[PDB]
Amino acid sequence: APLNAARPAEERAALLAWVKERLHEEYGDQDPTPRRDPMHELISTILSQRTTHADEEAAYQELRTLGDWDAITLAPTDAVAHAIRRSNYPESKAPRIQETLRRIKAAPGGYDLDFLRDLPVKDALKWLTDLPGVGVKTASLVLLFNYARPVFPVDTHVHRVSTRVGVIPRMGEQAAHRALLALLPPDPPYLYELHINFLSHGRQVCTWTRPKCGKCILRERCDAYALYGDKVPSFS
Ligand code: SF4
Ligand SMILES: [Mg+2]
Ligand SMILES: [Mg+2]
Repeated sequence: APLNAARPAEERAALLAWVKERLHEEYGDQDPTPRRDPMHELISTILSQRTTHADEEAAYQELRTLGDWDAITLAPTDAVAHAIRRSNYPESKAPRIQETLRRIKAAPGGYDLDFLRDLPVKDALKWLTDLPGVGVKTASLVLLFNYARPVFPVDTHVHRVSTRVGVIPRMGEQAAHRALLALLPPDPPYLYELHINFLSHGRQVCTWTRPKCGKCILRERCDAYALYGDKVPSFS
């Protein structure tokens, strides 16, 4: 009885489809994601590095007391750094923020990302990942949620559950974006549902340490449980 992670890609694709339907039954349309507008998501992402969620939100709102995006680009960089002093390493984040705001404005439209809607997906991804402090996960999240493009964001919860089950073998988070999207239909609502139900599952059941496999609807087809039973180790 071979592990899932060794099976042909067409079999691991069918497995991920079975996972998708079981997780939909458990969580329906619960949505734990912040669901921000694009500009807010990008800047929050930059602020979030090595920073708690509470610290991130406070730093963002404090940033916005400096004014609209125009004033923030024009503000002295020391003034920005002081505004975001609740987040970690404010001095290094202050200019990544201004850089990104400057590049956004220069693009067609104002402080808007609506031009991305009409670009080829690969090009749209690249434009976003080129932005300072923006990774492939946030780039994918913005494109899927805000502009309904067929890309699939892989956060720590999606990575952990899909690797434990054995949909993919062990690999880095960025490579897992390529690998998991290759197993999925180009269907944005389908991708969104799968993303958020993974989030709910990783938070409530398939946790970082001591997962609750006895309460898990995926148990009978999970590689990690087959290997370790009740003693699945912590994910890394
Ligand atoms: S059986 Fe355990 S390790 Fe496997 S997906 Fe469920 S909670 Fe995670
Ligand atoms: Mg613009
Ligand atoms: Mg980048």
